[PDB]
Order: sequence, then structure tokens, then C-alpha cells
Amino acid sequence: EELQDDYEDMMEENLEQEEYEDPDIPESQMEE
Amino acid sequence: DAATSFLRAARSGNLDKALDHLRNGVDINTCNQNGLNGLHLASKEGHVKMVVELLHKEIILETTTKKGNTALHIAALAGQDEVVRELVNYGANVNAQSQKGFTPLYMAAQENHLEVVKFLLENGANQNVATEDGFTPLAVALQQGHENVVAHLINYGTKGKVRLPALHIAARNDDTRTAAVLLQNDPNPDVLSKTGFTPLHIAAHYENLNVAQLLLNRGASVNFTPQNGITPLHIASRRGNVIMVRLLLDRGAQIETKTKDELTPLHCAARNGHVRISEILLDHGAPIQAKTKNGLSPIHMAAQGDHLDCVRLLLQYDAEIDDITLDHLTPLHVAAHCGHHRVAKVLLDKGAKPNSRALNGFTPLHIACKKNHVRVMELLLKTGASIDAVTESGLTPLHVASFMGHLPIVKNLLQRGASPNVSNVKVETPLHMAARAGHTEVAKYLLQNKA
Repeated sequence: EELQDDYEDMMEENLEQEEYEDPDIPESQMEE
Repeated sequence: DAATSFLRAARSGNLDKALDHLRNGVDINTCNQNGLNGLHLASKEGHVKMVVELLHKEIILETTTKKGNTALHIAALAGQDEVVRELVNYGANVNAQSQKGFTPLYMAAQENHLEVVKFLLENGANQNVATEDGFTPLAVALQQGHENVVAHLINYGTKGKVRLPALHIAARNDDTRTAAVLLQNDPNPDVLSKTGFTPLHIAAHYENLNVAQLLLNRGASVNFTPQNGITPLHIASRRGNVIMVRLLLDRGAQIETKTKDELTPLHCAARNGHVRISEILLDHGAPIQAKTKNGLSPIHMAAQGDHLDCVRLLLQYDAEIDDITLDHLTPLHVAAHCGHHRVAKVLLDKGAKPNSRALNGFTPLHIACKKNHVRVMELLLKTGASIDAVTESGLTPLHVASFMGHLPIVKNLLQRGASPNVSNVKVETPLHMAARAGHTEVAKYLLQNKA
């Protein structure tokens, strides 16, 4: 192969659009 | 006569003779009586190096023969997969039609060139384009009995362009010659992929400085903002590309741009621990108190990622050491939640309040005891955190540690004089929390001390 970087999906995975977002605020309430 | 020798060298693959003829002054766009220039003759015989060299010599890529065929048509009809790939990478129109209406996909399909068909379909060739007689690549493949071509044409259908635009591929590989040819053909440097990113984004991702400078000199937007708000400066800051960050700031990148989550490039640099990029942005005027949608500042991002030197640098640039998110979490709260005792120590040595209160009254000591982070607890208790502090529900750190079952933290708290007789708003003691969660060892150690 060695040419997956020419495709839209692999390039989108490489660019890592999720790394530019704020995921959430970790609260972790102790109450059950 | 020199042009004839150049064409013969192009046909025979003699690259040295063709280059010598071009040096002597032979027109690059010369062609024989059939209209086939050097590019056509090189494409017919599979001479990839000759094709690349002639494309570098500003030969007209979309030249047509007397039958209306381009170089891509000839390479598809001749079955030269490498030449087809090279022509497509340099910007050949895969949907060009000849005089009788044939397309490169049709010519590959009629000659059972399965690899060429696959590559053209992946690059956006439309199989619905018919000739003057109404035939399609599927129709001629069915007529000629090319079963594999028929199968692939039926299965692919209209999946469309799955490949990147050629300029994006050139920017990924830092290929300045291919990018120069592409920009000579198509003047626009801001061609968009299916995701919405320009080739400048790709160049900034891989820190391909040469192609990035080439794109910026041709008129690329240094502050091209897609729907997600991710600028090339954001990508360069996130990836750690210091030289790319400097290049983008030199060409006029906006430093206060926010993404859809309101992340500034300072946030991207701080969350990944890039100290030099953060310093460059702060020296260029980055707001150090910029907040995301959740209220996180860059120091929150740096503390979250255990980026010690980034926290030091931000504190050196007058960052608020007790900045609060929407949940009122200080960077000390984040360090206690993530177990980063080094970040917590750096924050505490510079005056961060050890007894800061979150929304539910949780202190950093409470969060350290909840997550079994003993070292953060030790540093907080050394730096004056209240061991008997209560939340809004009356929970002491011993309450949280006993409920969570973290036996070493329970033992450490009891060795320092914490009282197991404390009570919640429900009057429940740490022994109640240990018994309601089935922690036999924690309950036994609580009983052995004062209960």
C-alpha cells in the first residue's frame, strides 16, 4: 500500500479533528 | 529535424536526448503529424520519468491529438497504470472527452485495464458520461466480456471522489514541483477536500515548509476558517511545529481565532505541552485568559496534560493561578483529578489555594482522596490543605476515601489524626460509607483506630 494518505478518510483520521475540541468537564459525582 | 529527434527520444524513453534537445531550443509543445506531442508518446510507452520531466518543462497537460485524446486518454488506452497515476497527480482531467465522446474510464474499461479503472473511479471519473453513440464504460465492458471490469463498475457505482485533491497530496509530500505544476494549471491554492481543509492545513500538519511557502506566495489564505474553526495556525500549534507557527505568524495569521469549541491556538499548544509555541504566541499577543465553552483556560489544558514546563511558562506570563472553569475547577483541582503531583507542586509553590472549593464544595484534597492519588494528597497536606474540610454535603476526605475503598489513603489520613467520628448531612460516618460499599479492609482499619 503505502498510499493511504492520499484518501479522504485516512487523511481525516490523521488530522485528528477531535483533538481541537473540548471533550467535557470531568465532574465524577461521588453520589450513587 | 531536431523536433523529430526529440519526438523519437520521447517515444523511446531516451530522457537524456530529449533534455538535450530541449536545452538546444526545441519547442516543448511540438508534435508529430498525428498531433501526439512528447507527453503523448511518453504516456503511450509507459515512460514515467519522461512524463514527469516534460511536465516540469511547462508542457501543456491538456493538449489533444487529432482524435481529441489527451495524454490521460492515451495512457488509459495503453494500459499504463503508473503513467495514469502520474498524470492524475499532476492535474489531468479524468472526465475529459475525445472527439467521439470517449473518456479515459471508457478506454480503460474497453481494454480490460482493471487497475486503471479502479484508480480513475477512486479519482472521480464519472461512468455515466456516454459517447456520441450512447455507450457507457459499463456497456462496452459488458460487450467485450470484461467480467471483472463489469463487476467493479457495478459495485463502485457513484461512490465518488474518495481520493484527496492533487494539491493536498502534493502538500502532504512537500512536492514543490507537482504543486507548482498544479498551481500553474489551477490558479486557486485553496481547493477544498471533502473534510473542508485547504492544502495549507495539510502543509501545516506535516510542517512541509517549502510547499507552505509556495502556497502562501500564490495567494493561499493564512486564516482560512472552515466550519469547525480550525485554522492552519491551530494545526501548527497543536502539532508542535514551531517553524510553521513562526511562518504563519509572519504571513499574517490571526492569533485570537476560536474554533467551534472556542479553543485558541494557545489552548492547542498548552494542552500538548509545546512550551516554545506557547511562548511565541504569548509574545505575539495571545490572550492567556482565553476560555473555552467549558471555561477552561490554557493553564487548565497544560495541567490536564501533565505539561509541567508549560504550566511554569504560563505562570511566568501572569496567568491566573486560581482561574475557575464552569464547575469552579482550579488548575490545582485538575492536577488532583489527574494525579499530576508535579503540576500540583508547581502550582502550590506559587500560591495556589489548597482549599479551593468547586461547585459541590470539593477541595483538591477531596478529589485526590477520591481518585487514589496519594502523592497529590501528601503534597496538599504538606502545603496546608484542611484534612477535616467538608463538602456541601459534609463529606470529609476520610468519607470519600472510605466510600471509594482506597485503603492506603484511609490509612494515611488516619495516621495524621483525621477523625473517623465525623458525620455527613445524613449523619453517616466513614464507617457507614465503608459498610455501604462492602470494603472489609477499610472498615476493619477504621474500627481499629477510633471506631
